[PDB]
Amino acid sequence: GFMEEFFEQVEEIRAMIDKISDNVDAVKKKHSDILSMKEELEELMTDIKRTANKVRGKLKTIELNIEQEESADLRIRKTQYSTISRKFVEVMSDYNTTQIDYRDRCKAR
Repeated sequence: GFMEEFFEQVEEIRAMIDKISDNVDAVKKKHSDILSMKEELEELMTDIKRTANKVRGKLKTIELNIEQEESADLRIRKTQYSTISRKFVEVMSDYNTTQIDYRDRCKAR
């Protein structure tokens, strides 16, 4: 039952990753309105830091199980580990922008 499980675990990292993406989207609007609540923002930003790290771990578990177990049910995992993993760096890149260099930057072309 290593493979039936490995999906339920992946679909967890998956729906976690949406919670965190759905989240950046509120720390996007909410943050803007401010620039033009103070608590609502610091809360959102903390889930995203934490819930990320949860995900960053459920990933090492996977990275590591694959690695040690190095088939066809394998070749699936290694793939999913990459997909999942990318959609993470995507949500986490997206966010890393939203904050640092202000929403709506006017700076030239």
